[PDB]
Amino acid sequence: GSLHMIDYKEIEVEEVVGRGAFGVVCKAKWRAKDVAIKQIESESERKAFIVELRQLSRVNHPNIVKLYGACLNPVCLVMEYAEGGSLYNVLHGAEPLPYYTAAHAMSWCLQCSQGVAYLHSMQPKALIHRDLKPPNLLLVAGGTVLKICDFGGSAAWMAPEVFEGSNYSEKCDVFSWGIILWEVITRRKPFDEIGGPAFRIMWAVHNGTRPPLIKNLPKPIESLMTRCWSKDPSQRPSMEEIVKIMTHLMRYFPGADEPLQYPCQHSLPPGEDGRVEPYVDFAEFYRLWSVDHGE
Ligand SMILES: Nc1ncc(-c2cnn(C3CCNCC3)c2)c2cc(-c3cccc4ccsc34)oc12
Repeated sequence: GSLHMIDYKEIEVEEVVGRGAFGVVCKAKWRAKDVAIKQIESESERKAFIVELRQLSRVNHPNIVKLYGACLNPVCLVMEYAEGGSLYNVLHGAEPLPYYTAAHAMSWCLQCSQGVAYLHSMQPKALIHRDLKPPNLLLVAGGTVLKICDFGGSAAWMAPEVFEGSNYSEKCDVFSWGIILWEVITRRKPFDEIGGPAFRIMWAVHNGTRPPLIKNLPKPIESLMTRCWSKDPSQRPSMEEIVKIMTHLMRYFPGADEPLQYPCQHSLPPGEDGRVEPYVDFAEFYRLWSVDHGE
């Protein structure tokens, strides 16, 4: 239907907690709850907030941040406080990082595709994310439930047709999603080795460069991953196809519901040979798979 009204004086604003694509997001409280709000940096970016609100009023899905309300006091949005921060932090952030498992890796990606597919299926016209990357993916329920935010995006995750200002579509989000699958399995910043300014990744990716292949990555996941990387957007699978495939694969990745609670001391062997090592472990997957099939 449509969104709630929340005057700014009812909100109890606390510290900043991750600047978005254009605005700025902060921790806050509202009516005996924990809440996160975003406000305009300058008045010049008022236009986007009006476009954002009409979209977010329509969206309602478990893998998308639940908007509570808004106002035009200092004009702001009011969301659910994701206790676990962004996925980017979990993967690459502060000194003590959480241990996670292959089950978590796939669960997150599955949940992300469920959200993106909800947006792709939207009527009367589809919503393309464009800016799809871990800093925009948030985690709740002890790191178990993943949620998307910020619609309407560094080069590392951008599909190559977006660089060249060409007639892109929903398939660019699929490319991004492919990169994230590599990122969570390996726990590596994609194209970190290239470095330099953004245009050097864009050149590299535009010429064919993709992240390295992962050692002992099951073929089913490898082919899905590499198909999402297709230079040709039409050769990439729909997000609805990815949701189906991932769902099926989750049978061989039990224990996704276990909260993150174990510390992790990680060297992460930098020596990029031909391939790289996964951070997660696929032994349990091969085991369970072998039980269903032959090998
Ligand atoms: N709704 C949110 N709740 C909590 C956090 C959050 C992020 N970090 N932390 C804490 C977690 C506990 N430890 C300290 C950091 C909480 C965040 C971050 C964002 C966000 C980031 C980038 C773009 C956009 C666009 C709309 S919302 C949003 O939204 C958040």
